[PDB]
Amino acid sequence: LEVGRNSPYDYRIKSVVYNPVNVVKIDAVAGVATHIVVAPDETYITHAFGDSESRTFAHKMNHFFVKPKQAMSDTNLVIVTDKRTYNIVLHFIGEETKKNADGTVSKSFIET
Amino acid sequence: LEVGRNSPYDYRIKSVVYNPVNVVKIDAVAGVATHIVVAPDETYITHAFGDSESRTFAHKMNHFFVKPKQAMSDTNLVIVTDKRTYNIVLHFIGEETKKNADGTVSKSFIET
Amino acid sequence: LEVGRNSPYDYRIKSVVYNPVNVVKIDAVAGVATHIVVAPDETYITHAFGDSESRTFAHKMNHFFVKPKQAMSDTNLVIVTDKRTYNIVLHFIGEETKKNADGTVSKSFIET
Amino acid sequence: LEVGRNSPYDYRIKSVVYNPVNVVKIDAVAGVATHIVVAPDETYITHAFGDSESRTFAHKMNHFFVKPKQAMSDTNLVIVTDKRTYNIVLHFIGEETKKNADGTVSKSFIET
Amino acid sequence: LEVGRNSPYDYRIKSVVYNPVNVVKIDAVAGVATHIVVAPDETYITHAFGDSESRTFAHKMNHFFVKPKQAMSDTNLVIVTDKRTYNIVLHFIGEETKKNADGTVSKSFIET
Amino acid sequence: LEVGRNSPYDYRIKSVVYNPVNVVKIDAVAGVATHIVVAPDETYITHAFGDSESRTFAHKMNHFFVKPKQAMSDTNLVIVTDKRTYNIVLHFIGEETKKNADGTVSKSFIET
Amino acid sequence: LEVGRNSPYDYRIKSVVYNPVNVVKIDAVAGVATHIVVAPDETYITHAFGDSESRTFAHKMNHFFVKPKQAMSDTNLVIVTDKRTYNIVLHFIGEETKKNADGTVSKSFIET
Amino acid sequence: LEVGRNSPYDYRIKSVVYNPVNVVKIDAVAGVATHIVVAPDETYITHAFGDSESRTFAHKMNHFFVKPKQAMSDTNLVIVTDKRTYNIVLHFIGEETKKNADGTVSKSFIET
Amino acid sequence: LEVGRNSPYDYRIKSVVYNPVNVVKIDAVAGVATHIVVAPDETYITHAFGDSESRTFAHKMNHFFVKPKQAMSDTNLVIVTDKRTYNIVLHFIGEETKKNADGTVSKSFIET
Amino acid sequence: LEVGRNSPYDYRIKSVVYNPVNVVKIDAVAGVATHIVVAPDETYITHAFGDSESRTFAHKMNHFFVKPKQAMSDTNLVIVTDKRTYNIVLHFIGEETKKNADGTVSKSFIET
Amino acid sequence: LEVGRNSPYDYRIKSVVYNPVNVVKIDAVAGVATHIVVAPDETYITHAFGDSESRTFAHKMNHFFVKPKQAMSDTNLVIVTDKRTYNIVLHFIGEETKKNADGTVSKSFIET
Amino acid sequence: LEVGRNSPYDYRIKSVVYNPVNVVKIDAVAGVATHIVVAPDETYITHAFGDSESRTFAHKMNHFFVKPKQAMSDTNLVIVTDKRTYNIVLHFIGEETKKNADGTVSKSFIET
Amino acid sequence: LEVGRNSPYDYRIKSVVYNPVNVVKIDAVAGVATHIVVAPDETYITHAFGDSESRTFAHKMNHFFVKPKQAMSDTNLVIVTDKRTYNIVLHFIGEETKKNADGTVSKSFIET
Amino acid sequence: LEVGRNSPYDYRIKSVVYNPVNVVKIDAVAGVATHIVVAPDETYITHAFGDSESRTFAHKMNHFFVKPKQAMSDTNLVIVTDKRTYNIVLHFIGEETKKNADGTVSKSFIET
Repeated sequence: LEVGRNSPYDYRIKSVVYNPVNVVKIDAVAGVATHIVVAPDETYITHAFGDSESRTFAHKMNHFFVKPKQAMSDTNLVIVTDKRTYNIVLHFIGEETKKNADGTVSKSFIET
Repeated sequence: LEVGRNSPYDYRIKSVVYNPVNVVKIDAVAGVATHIVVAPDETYITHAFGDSESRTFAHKMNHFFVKPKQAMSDTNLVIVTDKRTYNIVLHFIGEETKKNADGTVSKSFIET
Repeated sequence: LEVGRNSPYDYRIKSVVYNPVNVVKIDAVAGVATHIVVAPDETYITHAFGDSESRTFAHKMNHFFVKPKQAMSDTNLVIVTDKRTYNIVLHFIGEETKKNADGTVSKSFIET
Repeated sequence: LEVGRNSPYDYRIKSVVYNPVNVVKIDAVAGVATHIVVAPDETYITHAFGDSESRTFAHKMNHFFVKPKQAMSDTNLVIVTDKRTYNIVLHFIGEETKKNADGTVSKSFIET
Repeated sequence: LEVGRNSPYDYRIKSVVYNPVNVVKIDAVAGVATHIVVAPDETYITHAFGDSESRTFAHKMNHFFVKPKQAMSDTNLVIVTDKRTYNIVLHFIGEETKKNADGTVSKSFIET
Repeated sequence: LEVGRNSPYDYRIKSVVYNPVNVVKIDAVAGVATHIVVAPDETYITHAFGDSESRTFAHKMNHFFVKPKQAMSDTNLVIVTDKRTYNIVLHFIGEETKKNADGTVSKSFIET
Repeated sequence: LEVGRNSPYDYRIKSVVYNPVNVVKIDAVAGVATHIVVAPDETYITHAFGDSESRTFAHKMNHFFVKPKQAMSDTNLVIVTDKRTYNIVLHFIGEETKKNADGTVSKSFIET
Repeated sequence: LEVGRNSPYDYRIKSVVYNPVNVVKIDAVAGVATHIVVAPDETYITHAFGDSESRTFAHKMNHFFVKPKQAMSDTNLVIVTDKRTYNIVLHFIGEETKKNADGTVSKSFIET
Repeated sequence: LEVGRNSPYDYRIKSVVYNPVNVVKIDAVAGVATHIVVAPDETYITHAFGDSESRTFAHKMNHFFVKPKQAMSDTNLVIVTDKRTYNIVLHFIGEETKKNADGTVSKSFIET
Repeated sequence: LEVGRNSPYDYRIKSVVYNPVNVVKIDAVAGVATHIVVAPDETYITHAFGDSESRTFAHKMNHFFVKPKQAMSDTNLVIVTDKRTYNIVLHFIGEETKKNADGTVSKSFIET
Repeated sequence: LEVGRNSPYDYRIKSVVYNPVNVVKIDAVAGVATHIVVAPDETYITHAFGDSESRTFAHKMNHFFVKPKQAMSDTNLVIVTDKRTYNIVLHFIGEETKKNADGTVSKSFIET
Repeated sequence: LEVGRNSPYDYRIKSVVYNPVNVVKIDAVAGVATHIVVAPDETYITHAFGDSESRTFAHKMNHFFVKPKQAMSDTNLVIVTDKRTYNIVLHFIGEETKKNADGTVSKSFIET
Repeated sequence: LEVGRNSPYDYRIKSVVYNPVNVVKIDAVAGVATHIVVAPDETYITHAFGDSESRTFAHKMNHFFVKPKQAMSDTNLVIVTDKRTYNIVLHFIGEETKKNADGTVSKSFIET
Repeated sequence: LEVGRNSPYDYRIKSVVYNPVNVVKIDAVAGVATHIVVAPDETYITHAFGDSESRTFAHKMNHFFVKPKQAMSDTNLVIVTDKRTYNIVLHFIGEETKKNADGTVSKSFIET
């Protein structure tokens, strides 16, 4: 939506539709105060993800993973957010009867 | 009604009748603070649907589904609201003795 | 009475008698904050009917039904209020010893 | 008395005697906030009758009945108040030892 | 006494003696806020009688009865107060040992 | 004493002695807020007598009796107070050991 | 003492000695708020006597008795106070051991 | 002492010694608010004596006794105080062990 | 000391020594608010003596005794204080172990 | 020390040493609010002695003893304080283990 | 991020990407109020590490280790922060199911 | 120290060293509010000694002893303080394990 | 860091690196309000060490030891802080599992 | 340190190093509000020592001992503080495991 999403959505909206640049599909298991993830390069300001406070640590490339695992369920929360370029593919299917996490996303993210 | 419906109806009204553009038939199992869905392209502002906080996640087309399932009952809450164009067909028949959900709608939605 | 009836009657009054245009016979099982139904085309503002919050959903014609069923009794609360033209025929006979619902109405309704 | 009687009488008074036009004999089982019935054509403002909130519903003629039945007793509360012309004949004899309802009235009522 | 007696007497007084016009003998079983009965033609303002709230209902003549019966005792409370002319004859003898109701009155009453 | 005695005496005083006109002998069983009885013709203002609220009712002459009976004892409380002329003869002998009621009075009373 | 004695004495004093005119010997069983008895002709203001509220009632002459009897004892409280002329003879001997009532008085009393 | 002694002594003092005129020997059983007895002729103001409220009643001469008897003991409290001339002889011997009442007085008293 | 001693001593002091005129030896059993006894001729102001309120009563001479007896012990409290001339001889020996009353005094007292 | 010692010492001090005139040796069993004894001739102001309120009473000479005895012990508290000249010899030896009273004094005392 | 990170992250962000100079990878088991570690040379201000308050003590080189060990788990918290140059290699794998500590970092750090 | 020591020391100090004149060695068992002893000749102001309120009483010479004995122990508290010249020798050895009283003093004391 | 460290570190920081002059390695078991130790020569202000309040007492050289021993463990807390020159070598290894005290320091310290 | 140390140290500091004049080594068992001991010659102000309130009493020389013994342990607290010259040698070794008292001092002290 805006630069910094800064939003609990509350849930999905009038996602300001775009070309894939500014807006990214931040969604996947989320909630844990993520203003926006991706953009801007200025302070989102920052997010926790996975409704946890774990996140991956090794560096993939320049841009490099993070991956809170939420529950025991499949919780491949990635946010390769370095602030270089940026590729991540989320999916989600936890407690099968959930608040539909099923659909999965991918994020592109140029800052440039 | 208005641009942003912004309304709990309270229930159906003097729906400002139209050609199918601005006003859409948002109805179906609803309640969970949906100001308006569809229009405007400006902030409705946003809705939850299904009286839940689930919603579909895969992307259908540009404009792409969302589908909170309310109860266990037939709860095909769709709102393909991308903000491209827009096609969705709702129906509803849950707890058969309900607050008549029976009648079902369809939404058109050009923003253009 | 006025444009927007806006009234709990309290009960029937000096119904401003008319030709069938402005004033309509809103009556039938009612109570659930119906200001006026029918007219105006401007905000009545809106009504619930049937002392419920059910109402019919399919679209009859342009102008199209709504029908809260109040109790289990015969509760054919119709308000075909679209805001096109408008035809509905109410009747009422619930708990036979009631607050006389027996007499039944019909509503005409041109906005034009 | 006045235009709008607007009165709990408290009980019968110096009924401003007339020709049968303005003042009508509103009396019969009453109490339930009837300001005046009949006249004026302007807001009485309105009455309940029968110390109930039932009233007849079918339309007799233009001017047309209403008839709260008070108790189980003979309670032919009519007020054919349309605001056309107007004919009604009340009588009353409920719990035989009552607050004398025995005497019965008739109402004329031209607005013209 | 005055135009509108407007008085609980408290009990009988210096009844402003007259010719039978203005002052009438209102007395008989009374108490229930009768300002004055009879005169004036302007607002007494009004009375209940019989220490009840019953009163006769049929119309005798133009001027026409009212008759709260107080107790079971002989309680011929008449006030034929129409505001035409006016004839009534009260008497009283209830609980024989009472607050002497024995003596009985008659009321004349021209308004003219 | 004064025009309107207006007094609980407290008990007998310097009765302003007279010719029998203005001052009358109001005494006999009394107490029940009698300002003055008799004079003036203007508002005494009024009395109850007999320490009761009974009083005679028939009309003797123009001026005409009233007679609260106090107790069961001999309680011939008369006050023929019409405001014409005026004759009454009181006596008193109740509970023989009383607050001496024994002595009895007579009242004259011209207003003229 | 003064015109109106107006006094509880408290008890006997410097009785302003006189010729028998103004001051009278009011004494005898007393107490019950007697300002002065006798004089003046203006408001004493008034007395009760006998520490009671009985007093004689018949009229002796113009000036005429009053006689509260105090107790059962000899209590010939006279005050022939009319406000004509005036003769009374008191004596007193009640509960023989009393607050000496023994001595007895006489009152003269010209107003003239 | 002064004109009106006006004093509880508290007890005997610097009795302003005199010739027997102004000051008198008021003493004897006393206490009961006697300002002064005797003089002046103006308001002492007054005394009770005998620590009682009895006092003699017959008239001796012009000036004439009063005699509260205090206790059962010898209590010849005299105060012949008329306000003519004046002779009295007190003595005292009550409860033999008392607050010495033994010594006895006499009072002269010219006002002249 | 001063004119009016006016003092509880507290106890004996710098008795302003004199010739026997002004200051007198007031002492003996004392305490009961004696300001000064003897002098002045103006208000001491007055004393009680003997820590009692008894005092002698007969008149000795012009100047004449008073004699509260304090306890049962020898308590010849004299104060012949008339305010003529003045002779008294006190002594004291009560409860033999006392607050030494033993020593005894004499008082002279000219006022002249 | 000063004129009026006026002091609880608190205990012995820098006794302003002298010739025996002004300062005297007041000491011996003392305490009972003795400001100073002896001097001045003006108000010490006064003392009690002996921690009692006994003191001798006879007159020795002009200047003359006083002698509170404190306890049962040897308590020859003398203060011959007249305010003439003045001789006294104190000693002290009470409860042998005391607050050393042993040492004894003598007082001279000219006022002159 | 900034000079002094001064931040609880809250968790990893839009790490202002760099060349390895200013920003360092402070991460590893942390939390214990570390504003920033490394840079600036001005007051970070300072950190605790290891969520403890242990840290290594020997000096490695100029720049020299510190190493809080957090738990019993592998907790090689190094911060060779001298403020010379600076080399440290962290890794982390404690309670294997943790908040992913797995990924490990290295810090470069020139101040120059 | 100062003129009037006026001090609880608190304990020994920078005793302003002297020739033996002004400062004296006041010490020995002390405490009981001794400002200074000895000097000045002006108000120390005064001391108690011996932590008692005993002190010697006889007069040695002009300057003359005082000697509170503190406990049962050897407590030769002397202060020959007259304010002439002055010689005293204290020593102290009470409860052998004390707050060292052992060392003993001597006081010289010229005022001159 | 600063002149007076004045700091609880909180723990080790951006130790302002130096030549060994100003900053010293104060560390070793510490905590007990040591602002800085060593420098400055002006008020650190001062330290306790060893988290105790013991410290060595003999004088080594000019500059001379102090050595609180903390626990029973090896606690060679030295601070030879005289403020001459200055040599001390700390080490630490107490409760082997501690908050790493293991690493040990040495302090140089010229003030010059 | 300063003239008057005036300090609880808190413990040993940046003892302002000196030649042995001003600063002295006050230390040894101390605590009991010693501002400074030794210097200045002006008010330290004063000390207690030994954490007691004993101190030696005999005079050694001009300058002369004082010696609170603290506990039962070896507690040779000397402070020969006269304020002449001054020599004292402290040592300390009480409860062997103490807050190191072991090291012992010596004090020089010229005031000159």
